[PDB]
Amino acid sequence: TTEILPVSMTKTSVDCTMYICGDSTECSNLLLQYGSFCTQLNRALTGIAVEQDKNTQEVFAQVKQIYKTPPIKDFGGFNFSQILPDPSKPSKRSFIEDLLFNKVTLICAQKFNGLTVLPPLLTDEMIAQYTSALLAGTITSGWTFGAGAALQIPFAMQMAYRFNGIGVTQNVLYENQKLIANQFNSAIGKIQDSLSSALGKLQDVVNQNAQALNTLVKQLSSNFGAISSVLNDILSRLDPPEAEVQIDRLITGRLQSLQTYVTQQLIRAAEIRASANLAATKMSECVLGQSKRVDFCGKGYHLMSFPQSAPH
Amino acid sequence: VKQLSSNFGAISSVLNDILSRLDPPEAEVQIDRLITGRLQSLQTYVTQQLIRAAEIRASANLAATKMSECVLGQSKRVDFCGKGYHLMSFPQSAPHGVVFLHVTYVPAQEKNFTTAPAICHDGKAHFPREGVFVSNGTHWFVTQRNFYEPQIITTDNTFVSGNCDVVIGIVNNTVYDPLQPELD
Amino acid sequence: VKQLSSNFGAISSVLNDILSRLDPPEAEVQIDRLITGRLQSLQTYVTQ
Amino acid sequence: STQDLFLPFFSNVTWFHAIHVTKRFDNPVLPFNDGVYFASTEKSNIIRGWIFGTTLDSKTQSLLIVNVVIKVCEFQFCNDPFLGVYY
Amino acid sequence: DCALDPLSETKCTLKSFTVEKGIYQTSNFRVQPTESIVRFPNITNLCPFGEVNATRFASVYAWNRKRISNCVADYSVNSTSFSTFKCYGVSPTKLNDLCFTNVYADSFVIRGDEVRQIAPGQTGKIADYNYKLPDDFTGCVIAWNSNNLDSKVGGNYNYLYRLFRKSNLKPFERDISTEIYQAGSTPCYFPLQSYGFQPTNGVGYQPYRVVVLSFELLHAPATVCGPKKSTNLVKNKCVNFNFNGLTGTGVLTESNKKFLPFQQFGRDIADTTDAVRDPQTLEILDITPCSFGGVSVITPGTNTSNQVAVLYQDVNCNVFQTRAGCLIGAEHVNNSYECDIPIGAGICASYQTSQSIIAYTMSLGAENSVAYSNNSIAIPTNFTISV
Ligand SMILES: *[C@@H]1O[C@H](CO)[C@@H](O)[C@H](O)[C@H]1NC(C)=O
Ligand SMILES: *[C@@H]1O[C@H](CO)[C@@H](O)[C@H](O)[C@H]1NC(C)=O
Ligand SMILES: *[C@@H]1O[C@H](CO)[C@@H](O)[C@H](O)[C@H]1NC(C)=O
Ligand SMILES: *[C@@H]1O[C@H](CO)[C@@H](O)[C@H](O)[C@H]1NC(C)=O
Ligand SMILES: *[C@@H]1O[C@H](CO)[C@@H](O)[C@H](O)[C@H]1NC(C)=O
Ligand SMILES: *[C@@H]1O[C@H](CO)[C@@H](O)[C@H](O)[C@H]1NC(C)=O
Ligand SMILES: *[C@@H]1O[C@H](CO)[C@@H](O)[C@H](O)[C@H]1NC(C)=O
Ligand SMILES: *[C@@H]1O[C@H](CO)[C@@H](O)[C@H](O)[C@H]1NC(C)=O
Ligand SMILES: *[C@@H]1O[C@H](CO)[C@@H](O)[C@H](O)[C@H]1NC(C)=O
Ligand SMILES: *[C@@H]1O[C@H](CO)[C@@H](O)[C@H](O)[C@H]1NC(C)=O
Ligand SMILES: *[C@@H]1O[C@H](CO)[C@@H](O)[C@H](O)[C@H]1NC(C)=O
Ligand SMILES: *[C@@H]1O[C@H](CO)[C@@H](O)[C@H](O)[C@H]1NC(C)=O
Repeated sequence: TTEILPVSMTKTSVDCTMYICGDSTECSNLLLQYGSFCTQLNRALTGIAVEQDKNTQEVFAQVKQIYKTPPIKDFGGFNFSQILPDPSKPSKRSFIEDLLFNKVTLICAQKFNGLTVLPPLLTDEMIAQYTSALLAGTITSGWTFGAGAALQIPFAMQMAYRFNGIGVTQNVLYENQKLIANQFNSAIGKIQDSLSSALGKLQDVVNQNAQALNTLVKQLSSNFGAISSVLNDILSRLDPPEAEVQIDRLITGRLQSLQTYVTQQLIRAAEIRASANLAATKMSECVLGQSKRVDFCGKGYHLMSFPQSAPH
Repeated sequence: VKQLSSNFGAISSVLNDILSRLDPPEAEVQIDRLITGRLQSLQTYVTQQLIRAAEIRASANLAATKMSECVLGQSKRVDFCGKGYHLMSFPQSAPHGVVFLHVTYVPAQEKNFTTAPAICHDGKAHFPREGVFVSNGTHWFVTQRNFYEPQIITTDNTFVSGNCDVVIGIVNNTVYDPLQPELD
Repeated sequence: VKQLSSNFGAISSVLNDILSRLDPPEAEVQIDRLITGRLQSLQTYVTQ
Repeated sequence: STQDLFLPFFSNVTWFHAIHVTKRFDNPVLPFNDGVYFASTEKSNIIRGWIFGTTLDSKTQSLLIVNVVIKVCEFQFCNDPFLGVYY
Repeated sequence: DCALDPLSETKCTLKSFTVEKGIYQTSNFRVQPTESIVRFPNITNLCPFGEVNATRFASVYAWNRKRISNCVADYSVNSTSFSTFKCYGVSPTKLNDLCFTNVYADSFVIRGDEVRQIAPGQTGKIADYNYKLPDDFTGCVIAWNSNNLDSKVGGNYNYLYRLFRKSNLKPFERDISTEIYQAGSTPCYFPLQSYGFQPTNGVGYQPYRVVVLSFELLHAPATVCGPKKSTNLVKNKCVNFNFNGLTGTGVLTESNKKFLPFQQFGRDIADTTDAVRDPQTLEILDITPCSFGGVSVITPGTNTSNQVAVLYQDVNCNVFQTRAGCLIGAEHVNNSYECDIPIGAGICASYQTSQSIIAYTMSLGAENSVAYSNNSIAIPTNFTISV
């Protein structure tokens, strides 16, 4: 059975004087009577972005080594061909990772009002490389590599050990090895099929962020009780001795919109941080070893887990 | 503190300056703009404080759980009370926080060795009670999982599960028995 | 609910009293003050 | 931090000479843009006059500063004003 | 200093003199527009105003309404002496910079004792029964006294007004209906009544020939463009522009959109310019503004050195181009290590072998392989206690 967890949102950025004001000077001066405000805003957004980087860095970096799959696939009949990466692929992402990546899916105009977007520190290739290293370490060493140096061990013997940790004596596995391998392979087939046709937890994040950014962009089209929602128009139509009040009303409105957006972004960042902490603990307890906590590494008695990457 | 000196669109940043240099019937506007600006700045500060306090509450509850499951007892949660196997813990105080000392057992030096699931003695399949079979090339031995402490496969170090055929990788070795030597 | 009796710099905390005593083209300013403060109250609430 | 008039570091400033002992004498009419900086290496108090204004043609109120009579009048200057003591 | 060098920028932003290794922020790059294209249709006509104290107007009850179209304006300049000149919603002294829309000059005469009665939000008999101004008005009120003509020797008896009207007046509507108004019950006062124009009394008794010059801006394809001639047309640069009064800034490229001949411009999602029709070439164009960019500065720690490599985030370009953007002042190497100063998209700068700043793709750690077999196991023999 699978479990789906967001780990990071998209790193956003905004520049006030480019957003509230723009190709103007008197607007910049009138805003300068607050400037600590927008320093706070840019500081908070920078903090959120670097926090997202640290968050992914924390979840996916558990191994101080990089482990490679041995070329011989003699794992006692378990077919791991689906989850190990395939070199023949153009990219270095395995079959189920790619099938996940496909199920989840304007930019310029948003870029043209200060809303620049930053890229993640780790590229998807690097993330898939971490997941592949974790898979190879788990398969080839059991759980010791999470608490020391990786130690070789036959996979059948490791599975017998993981049985020994729930109350089922080894002879059960050593007698039903073929049956267990068949059930495992059939289960992997079923899961790849059931995902081959959901992932709401990974798409609500993107949709929420897109909707918030769109709402900001829409905000510039309102008057906030001025004569026109265009600073250039009001400047070309009206004189400095009187346009200042309408301009100031426009700053007040747009600044309010930025403030609300930053507050909601902070709250959602805290939520994602909590979710990623949960994901990190699930990683360190389920992947890097067997856990006896009920309903914390699956649904039932737990044996082992394999992590797969995803978009965000 | 810095937010006080800013004008917020009013002509000056001191209420005394406003009330002196201007008539209240025409200075109420400056007063009101300054009041609104300072209120909204205070609102932003309070919201920042609330979010920071929420984060600190999360960290504090994590620290409490770490104390109750690392200090007041050993924990089996891999990598929750250190990096390695956990033995015991030591808390220390700190300014606005706590600092822990996790005492983690870690094995360093390992050999090779060639292994097999079971032992075929007399047509009986012998499986280790709690240990693992290793081979020293010359013989087979049962040892504990984390230390090479090799011992003789006796009948109390193993248990039987029927015939040798079903298991794959079962090797043919003798199993020593105490009773027969003692009988005479 | 108690952030309805506030004036927000306006003369009447009731829109009825604003409209029945003041002309639309000189009452937008009173409406503007009232609406700004009521929106601010909503913003504080939803954040909490 | 401040927001005022300052000399940008490593400024390409002008250097004037008055060396006669060779036959160099020119202290031209320097316009006063906002802020002027003055570093002087002297031995004998060589600089003597400081005239400031816009036209200085007895057609506007003009400033007269020297090393201390400071008269704001409407002065009619000549083509090249200089001073001089005799030995 | 705060802005002479990137180091100065960092020190001024952080308010410190020893800057630690990392990446820090400063202002953002802006591409300044090189020139400004001026576009305007070739409008030769000049609007008539000497006819609009020429000889005679109408009164306020039936006020002279006139249209203006396809001509140029000029307020510096055939005319009449002017006591007052006032323009609501728009600067009176900035008018010739625009291309107006639907210009209407509202002409009549009115007594000097009621000059102040005409404004957007006035009340009283005049502004309620004879004329009416909307409350969102946009136009100019131009007034000047006329006693040369409209105050006769025996007094003027050519102009009339309505005293009291059963119904109010719609904004911009004329009242030309004369009837005995029923003041009480018992169905039947005459409305139209002569004024008191005589040059024998105070100036308020005099008529004031007042023209209300209302107008619109940028509502429909406009042809009331002011006296500014167009300029030539340049493309593919960050430029300024203007069209029929509109202003702006960006880069003008080719277009691919079809339009209908009753519109002017194209708006995007954020309600701002997306495409434009030239007023002379009558062709379609696209707008892509040039204001973009993010600036980042890298230092190895002021304690060590002072050579710094500036990063530009969304700028196409030791000038190295990256997914993170335009990086200037870094020696790109193939040799991969752990991250030292994180950049973005898997790049990290570092101060290594004088020595300089190198940018590279990070490493993920040492790469090894587990000697997996189905008949081998590694058993530890020693421990380490790690606190
Ligand atoms: C795993 O199953 C796939 C599905 O076709 C098959 O192609 C592959 O040969 C199998 N691998 C092993 C090791 O049997
Ligand atoms: C011991 O030798 C075997 C066979 O070459 C090998 O598989 C195993 O990795 C070696 N173990 C160690 C860690 O020395
Ligand atoms: C057992 O193996 C170790 C390590 O290879 C070796 O040093 C030792 O001599 C071996 N002993 C026997 C009984 O072969
Ligand atoms: C491992 O697999 C090979 C090939 O199937 C077999 O020869 C060998 O006996 C197996 N070893 C063990 C102990 O599982
Ligand atoms: C053990 O003995 C049985 C019966 O002779 C034989 O089938 C099996 O292959 C032997 N196994 C080994 C590991 O020698
Ligand atoms: C400005 O500075 C440069 C420094 O190389 C120098 O060569 C030049 O003569 C200076 N003068 C000017 C042109 O301002
Ligand atoms: C105005 O003059 C320009 C340049 O000769 C010409 O291209 C344009 O067609 C003329 N007419 C209009 C539509 O303004
Ligand atoms: C008409 O124009 C002339 C000069 O162009 C000026 O002297 C005169 O005052 C204007 N006439 C009127 C009646 O305003
Ligand atoms: C950093 O500063 C310390 C003194 O505070 C000094 O001892 C050390 O050499 C410095 N290292 C460098 C040059 O970065
Ligand atoms: C701009 O981008 C293209 C992408 O193919 C690149 O080849 C070119 O070097 C870049 N530089 C510029 C400014 O032309
Ligand atoms: C390596 O660095 C050089 C610049 O030193 C660059 O030209 C080249 O494209 C990079 N890639 C490789 C792997 O050659
Ligand atoms: C194990 O490592 C420790 C390091 O403190 C060392 O003192 C000890 O002698 C080593 N023991 C063996 C079995 O080599």
